[PDB]
Amino acid sequence: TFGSGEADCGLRPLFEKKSLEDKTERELLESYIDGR
Amino acid sequence: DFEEIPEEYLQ
Amino acid sequence: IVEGSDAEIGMSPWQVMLFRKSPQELLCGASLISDRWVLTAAHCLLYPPWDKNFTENDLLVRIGKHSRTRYERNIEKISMLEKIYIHPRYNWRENLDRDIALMKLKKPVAFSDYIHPVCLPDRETAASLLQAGYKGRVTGWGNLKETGQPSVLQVVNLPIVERPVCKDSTRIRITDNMFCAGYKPDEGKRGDACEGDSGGPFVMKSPFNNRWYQMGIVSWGEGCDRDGKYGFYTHVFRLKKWIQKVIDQF
Ligand SMILES: NC(=[NH2+])c1ccc2[nH]c(-c3ncccc3O)nc2c1
Ligand SMILES: [Ca+2]
Ligand code: NA
Ligand SMILES: [Zn+2]
Ligand SMILES: [Zn+2]
Ligand SMILES: [Zn+2]
Repeated sequence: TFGSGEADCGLRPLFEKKSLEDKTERELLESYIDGR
Repeated sequence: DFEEIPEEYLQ
Repeated sequence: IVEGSDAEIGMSPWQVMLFRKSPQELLCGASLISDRWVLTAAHCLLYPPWDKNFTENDLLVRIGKHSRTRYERNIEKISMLEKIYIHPRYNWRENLDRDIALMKLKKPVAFSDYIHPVCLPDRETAASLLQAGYKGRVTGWGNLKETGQPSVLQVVNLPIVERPVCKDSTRIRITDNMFCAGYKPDEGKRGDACEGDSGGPFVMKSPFNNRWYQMGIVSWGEGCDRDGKYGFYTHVFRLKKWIQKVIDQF
């Protein structure tokens, strides 16, 4: 349960699970002072 | 402008 | 959402639409956090100044949607509610402090490529991500301008703003249970959530583990996308102990 959640939460089937990026997520990660 | 949905969800 | 774009298919698989049965209209946004729980803003349901006090039987939760008005046969699921829980200290009287509500679905929904829950943050994730300047994402089928409604789900990425700046943009009293987001007049970027978007999720993507966490719930704002004003969001992590309590008790 919570602590973490439904365990496989936040991973989108059409994106993270297939290692595909949506078109503006880069913008978020870049604002966190380089997400990589 | 919403389209009708299956009666089974109004009940 | 004002000055946002059309979401992609499966971009926000946790986005939920609160729909009224009679009339049949879009009420608010919400998010799927479990196969049985949906999180939204309490003023989407209870707001006595405008006589809103909706009950279970007055709402339907549509999950898996992209199109605002069409019944996406075989893709979306519609659930009925069993119980609605509003935070006992939700302050509708003054500044909508603790504007959060949980809804239990009658039956579990099954996940698909279009339906999947969002994670709720833990103290660490909240700490490392809820920083001024960092961008989050809001999604919704609400108004496009202040004064029309979109065909599909819209998305807009906005930065969190420094608390002093939020306090100085309004007369309203901000509490630690809210945070504000949006651009400054001298940034050259616009965007905001608007009426119809309340209840929906303000999410961020952890660069540590790549998961999307819901950091806020769209709450209020003075107008939509006005210069010098910001949108306020309920701070999910500060209210997580309440969330947990309701879920491992009921
Ligand atoms: N500009 C914004 N970020 C915004 C978003 C959602 C809102 N929802 C409301 C709202 N306020 C009071 C009563 C009902 C509402 O839907 N104002 C809002 C302002
Ligand atoms: Ca890592
Ligand atoms: Na603004
Ligand atoms: Zn660098
Ligand atoms: Zn609202
Ligand atoms: Zn408002």
